[PDB]
Amino acid sequence: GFLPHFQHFATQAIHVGQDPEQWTSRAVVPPISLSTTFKQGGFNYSRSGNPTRNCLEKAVAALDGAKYCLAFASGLAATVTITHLLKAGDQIICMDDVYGGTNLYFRQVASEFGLKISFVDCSKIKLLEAAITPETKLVWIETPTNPTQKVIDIEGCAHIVHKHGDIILVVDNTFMSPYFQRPLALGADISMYSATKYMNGHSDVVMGLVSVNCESLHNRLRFLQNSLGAVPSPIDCYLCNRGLKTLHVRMEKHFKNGMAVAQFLESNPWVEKVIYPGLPSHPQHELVKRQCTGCTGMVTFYIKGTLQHAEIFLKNLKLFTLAVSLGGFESLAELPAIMTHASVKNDRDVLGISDTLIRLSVGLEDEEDLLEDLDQALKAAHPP
Amino acid sequence: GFLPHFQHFATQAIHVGQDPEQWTSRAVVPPISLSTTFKQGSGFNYSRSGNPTRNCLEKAVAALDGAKYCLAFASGLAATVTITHLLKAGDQIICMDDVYGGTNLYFRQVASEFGLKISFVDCSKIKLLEAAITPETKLVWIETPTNPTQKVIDIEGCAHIVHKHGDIILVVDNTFMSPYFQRPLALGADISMYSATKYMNGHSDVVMGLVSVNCESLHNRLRFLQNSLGAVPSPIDCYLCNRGLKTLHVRMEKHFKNGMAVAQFLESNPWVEKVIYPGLPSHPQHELVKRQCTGCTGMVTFYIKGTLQHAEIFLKNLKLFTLAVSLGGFESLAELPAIMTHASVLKNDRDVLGISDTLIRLSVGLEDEEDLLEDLDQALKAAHP
Amino acid sequence: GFLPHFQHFATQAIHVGQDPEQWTSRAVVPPISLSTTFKQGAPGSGFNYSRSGNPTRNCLEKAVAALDGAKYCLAFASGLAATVTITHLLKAGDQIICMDDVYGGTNLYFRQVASEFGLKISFVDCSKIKLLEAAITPETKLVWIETPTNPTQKVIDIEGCAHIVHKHGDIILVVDNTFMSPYFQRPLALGADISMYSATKYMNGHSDVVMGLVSVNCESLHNRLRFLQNSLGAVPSPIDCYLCNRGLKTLHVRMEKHFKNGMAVAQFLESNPWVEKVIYPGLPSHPQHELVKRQCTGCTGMVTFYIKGTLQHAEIFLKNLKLFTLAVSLGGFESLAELPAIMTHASDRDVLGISDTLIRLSVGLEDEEDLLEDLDQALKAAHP
Amino acid sequence: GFLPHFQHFATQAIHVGQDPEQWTSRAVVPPISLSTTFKQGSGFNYSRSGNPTRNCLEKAVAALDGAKYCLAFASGLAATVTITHLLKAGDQIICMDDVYGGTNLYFRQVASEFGLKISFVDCSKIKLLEAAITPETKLVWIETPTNPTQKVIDIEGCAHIVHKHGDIILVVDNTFMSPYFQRPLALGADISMYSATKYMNGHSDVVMGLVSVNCESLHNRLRFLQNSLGAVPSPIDCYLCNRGLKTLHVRMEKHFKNGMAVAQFLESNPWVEKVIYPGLPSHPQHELVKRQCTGCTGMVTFYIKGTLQHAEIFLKNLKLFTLAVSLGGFESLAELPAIMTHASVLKNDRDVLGISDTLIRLSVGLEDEEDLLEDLDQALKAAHPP
Ligand SMILES: *[C@H](N[C@@H](CCSC)C(=O)O)c1c(COP(=O)(O)O)cnc(C)c1O
Ligand code: MET
Repeated sequence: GFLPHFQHFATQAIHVGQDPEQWTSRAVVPPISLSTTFKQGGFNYSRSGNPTRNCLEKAVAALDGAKYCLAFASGLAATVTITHLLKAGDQIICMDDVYGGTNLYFRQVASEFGLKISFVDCSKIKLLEAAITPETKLVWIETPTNPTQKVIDIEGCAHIVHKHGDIILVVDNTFMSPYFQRPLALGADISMYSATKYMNGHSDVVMGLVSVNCESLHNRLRFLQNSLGAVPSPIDCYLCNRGLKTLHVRMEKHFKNGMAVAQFLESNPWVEKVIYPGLPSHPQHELVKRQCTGCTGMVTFYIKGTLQHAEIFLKNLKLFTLAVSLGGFESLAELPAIMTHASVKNDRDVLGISDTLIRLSVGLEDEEDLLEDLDQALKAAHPP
Repeated sequence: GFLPHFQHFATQAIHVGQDPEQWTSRAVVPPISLSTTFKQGSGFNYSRSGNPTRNCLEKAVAALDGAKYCLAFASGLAATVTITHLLKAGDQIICMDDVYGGTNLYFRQVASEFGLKISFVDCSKIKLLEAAITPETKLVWIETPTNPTQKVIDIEGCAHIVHKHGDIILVVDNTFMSPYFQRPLALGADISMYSATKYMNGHSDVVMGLVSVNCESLHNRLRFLQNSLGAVPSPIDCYLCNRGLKTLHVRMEKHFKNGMAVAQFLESNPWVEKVIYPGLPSHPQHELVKRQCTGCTGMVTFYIKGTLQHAEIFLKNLKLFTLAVSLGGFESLAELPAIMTHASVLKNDRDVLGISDTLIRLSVGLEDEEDLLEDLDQALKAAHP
Repeated sequence: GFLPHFQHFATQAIHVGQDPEQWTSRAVVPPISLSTTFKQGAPGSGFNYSRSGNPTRNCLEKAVAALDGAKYCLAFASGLAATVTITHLLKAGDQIICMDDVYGGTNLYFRQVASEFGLKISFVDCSKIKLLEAAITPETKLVWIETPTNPTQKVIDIEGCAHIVHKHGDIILVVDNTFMSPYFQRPLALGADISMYSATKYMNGHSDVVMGLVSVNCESLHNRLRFLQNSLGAVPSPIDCYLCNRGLKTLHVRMEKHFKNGMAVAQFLESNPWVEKVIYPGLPSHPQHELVKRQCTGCTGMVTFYIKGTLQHAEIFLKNLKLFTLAVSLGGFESLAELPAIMTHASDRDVLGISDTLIRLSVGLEDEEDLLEDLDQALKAAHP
Repeated sequence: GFLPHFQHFATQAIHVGQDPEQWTSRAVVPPISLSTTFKQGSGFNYSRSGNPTRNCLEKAVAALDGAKYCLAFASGLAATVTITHLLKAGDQIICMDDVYGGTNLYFRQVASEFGLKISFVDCSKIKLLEAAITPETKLVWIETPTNPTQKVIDIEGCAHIVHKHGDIILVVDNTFMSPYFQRPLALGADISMYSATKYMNGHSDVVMGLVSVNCESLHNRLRFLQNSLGAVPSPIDCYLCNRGLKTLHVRMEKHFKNGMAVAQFLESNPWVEKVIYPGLPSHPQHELVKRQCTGCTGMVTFYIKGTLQHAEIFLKNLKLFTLAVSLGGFESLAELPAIMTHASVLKNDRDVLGISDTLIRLSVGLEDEEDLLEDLDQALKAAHPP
């Protein structure tokens, strides 16, 4: 009962921006144009625009259902560039469980330059409307959140935010990818990604992506892409565009493997709790089906016992690799308390990042091998 | 009578950061590590925070600058934006009046929107600079020689004045000279910054910024902002820039020889109004250039005789110089700053700075000297038959 | 009723050769080592020269070997370079038996080049038991077969061929496995001595690497091939090795999609009133369909068919394709179409069945319904 | 008193093949086209047969060789193997007696298995070359200077002798000199061949071969074998090599200056038995070098005094020179050919050629001269303390 799959997604991922008539050679794959500058006697300077990045941006825009897309050197760089749309005296409302890097940037950096940052549980209408002031210019939401996967009603959020006037709604769509969730179709003003994760999907490109429909909002972002210069390499653009060509077949396998991993973990006697949007046990599972076409490979769970049991489990994994990041073809496992949020503690506790919290990025390996790896590692821990 | 060349520069450019013992394979050239993440269970954890190929580049650039530390960024502008994030609302920035257009545009139209106060002053003179310094001043941004009129600033004199007033950061954008010819950190600057897009990489195929620093606390704050703002370069671009660094010494020497020859030809040409080249005795700060530099680059600025259209006729008659923006590559480029690069500086400021309708900026490349002179010769005769 | 899918294929494609412990950084993705040379003889046996061996190529070769069910694999600069290197295993006076309808480049090399250096070349229809064994002489040292053939997709009983060849002693059987990929067919498990690929096609799968691959089990045969890899030097770039190894990580989900799209296209074409004949191994109408099911786990996206009418109708159809792109090569994510008479086999040849109405499709990963519509409207343009 | 430097070399290395008008974007640097195939209707059809980035490189190298055509290959050895496929069973190949070990091994152990007869001749005395030519001779393969003893061959004299015997191809492996210092095609050679892995790319990060030719029929035969045998380079490698070419002139001049200083330091060093450097007056063909070359490279060969023990102590004590094979990069390398790069040459031919236990080959890089001399000084003193 998910939202129907987006039409022409695979076709557009392979063809949009890739027109061979763009090149004198009529190459079916766009060349990698490294050149920093161009003869005048189109393009003038690589930072302002270059063929390989433009092809990628055009492709991503179609996959987001957007008119425009802007590529950046990283997801955080995309976040920083979006925030430069504002001015001193503006207010930002940010979700209380956003990605750690987003939280850190708003709290310790953006707040230094006349921007007021308010962290709100945007799952509650009373708290979001109470936080909106005439100074509110930006609402930053992520869904599902990293790493506890709280889910936000995007269209409900947009309705609340957009009756208050001149407010931009950003959805960090990193966990879902545009194959499973289209925030712009749901009322968001900006669909933002860490392409470092699923979009590229091959664990070899750091990149951010920002898709938009509004004309003035696009021009303001395009100005900051060139003027701040947090631009991606044309080679990274090529590699990310290459990764996009398999996004549909990758994400479907992430869905299949992720669901199987989540169901196996939830029935495992050494697992205390599982958080996976595809499971009926997820508190927002019905909302997930209303606003998504499927689910990703990110599976979050709590192991029974203590930190010692989480450590024994993690150290006995042989296929899941103990590492940060996510969204690649390879399965990863991570303990957020020691690996990402090691500096955070009191905010950990309200957000549930405990000693037994484990986040899995379920990859594309054979399902039976992933389940077996989890099975033997959990038996090694065998907590009470 | 230039400063003696920096000792061991070529040796360090080829070897620093490149130690084969870093790799299990003992590869003589560092591998390109694209991996975004690293197995744990010590060293690296996430590519944006640090990765082998970038760290090798940063170590090499730091040595070339005489620096303890270096940070690589996605572009020169990204390096500028990251440096400016060191400050806070209420701080003042002093910027050189003749600066790269993108630097001027960023400070004037973006940074000023976030509680930062911006003052543009001619930092070649002390009366105007000290009049601009306020208790809120936290950053002084200079370029020398400036882009594009190539005004030269006494770096050590500027640093001494800036460092009397307490906790103020002096950045020298050293893009035009490269660390082979000028070491701002040896002259008292706090930061030596580059658009590595130009000479550092030198091959017109990498957009990148570089920031070298000595102060420990300044490095820790910049390193925090490199990871937290995420304006990081591709590991492949890092490899390509580090590859370009291996020929920086022989490239810059050829830029110097070709640049000097072009400047002398232009200065004796009957169709050239004025030449601005730090290597010529006619440059107003030539003696200062010899005291703070070991040589000069291929950037040649001159004013053509006649009007705006004579400058255009000259530019469109070139057959070896290519009409394009950017600089510092192996290929010779020509450009009219008023309409092409510093078109983002307001017109009133460009007239005060001498960025007129006849000012032309050359990036003299590594081609045969005779071919470059002949291209300039025939193009100038076409503009004035 | 196909062969069961090869176990652990997806897991091995992602993990074999990719061990993070190989690198001091413990990178989860192998770095690209461009270095031509390596420091020797330091205190405390390693690589010495890139052509002889380098980390990125060695990682690729180990991955491909596992995917082929092989002990060893050697990578080359192209599929043809792999073919030429294999032929250098022989000496003047040896005989080569080659299939009468191999890939044109294979045919051209044997006929016009190899025959000039003391090698006797015999072209035999290896689909016939008595024709193959009658051609074998005491001088026969190499039997080269391709299945299915390019482009008419004739299918050869690999195990039957190997059994017949290996009764006669010291003869090498090579199977060019380009059309099927190791995901759908394992010639070494069926008795072949060498499984050879143009990785330019499915193996890389992203139309941006030219490469050959050679997998083998026999120890002496591997040492002889390894000597020729270094001594002839037709080696691939380490960057290309990285790109091909990257493409391997999605081979299973790509090939599964090629199978599903290819089956739908082939089935659609066979019921189309303007198609004379369809040749697709997955269809029951294929003359060796039961044999395909016995020696393969599935089928690829290569669909061969004959259009009704004349050469002009074939041209009108190809001209009207909007999604399929008119170009040579195959095995990429994008759909391609080709008329072998004008494009590849131009320099009768009806004896092999490449007529004016022969069209070869490489069905890509686009949305199935978009591909079927493209074929439908293009076929209606011909014969209106 | 060398030949005058070739006119427009630097200009052409930077501009030939790099015309921005080739690309719709007008990029000043040619894009890297990885695409294996091309949409059909007027140029490319399949990457192995030809692709934009490789074609740009080939045009650039051709101009630098003073040639009409150039063909790029996956390695220097692949270029050698492709050239040899021009022949047929029954043909004879004459090869210089001192060549790169891999060249020697390929002809001796592989090409000889396919009806080709291989003769190793000291072509430095072109009297022995004329005695070796038979009606079956179709290919004469020389290197000058040779790897690693750096014997020098009169290319023009060699070409005159080879070409009066009719239809014989003369190849000069120009790897050690690069086209900046030597143009074999201008001296009568039919083919100028390189391991671009060395000086041409110059950055120790590309394995590649290059083949430049003027003859029309010879080019068509080579172009056919480039496509039909498929030993082609990656378009990315082509881009990297073309990038390296843009500094070839300034690199080679520094190799010349550093190589001369290293060679002079070694020759006056009391612990060095003999130095072989084409730029030194002591080189037996030094005057011939000045008549067919515009300068000299960084390859310096010498014999250390003493025994194998001293050669090992010297090599293990170097701090800047890296003990490794290959050459022509920005970094200085040192190597013992008898055990490392010419261990594949039979021991008997090794002693006859002077590839002994005390023979050391240096690839002098672009580091600061005084640092290079210091490293050699202390390492030689480690083998022979004062
Ligand atoms: C390259 N010779 C190198 C290779 C080292 S192998 C132990 C050396 O150090 O001597 C070379 C070649 C071969 O070209 P490739 O690109 O295939 O390596 C050919 N000709 C000469 C003169 C060489 O030096
Ligand atoms: C530890 S810095 C990188 C964090 C990474 N994006 C993650 O959430 O796993």
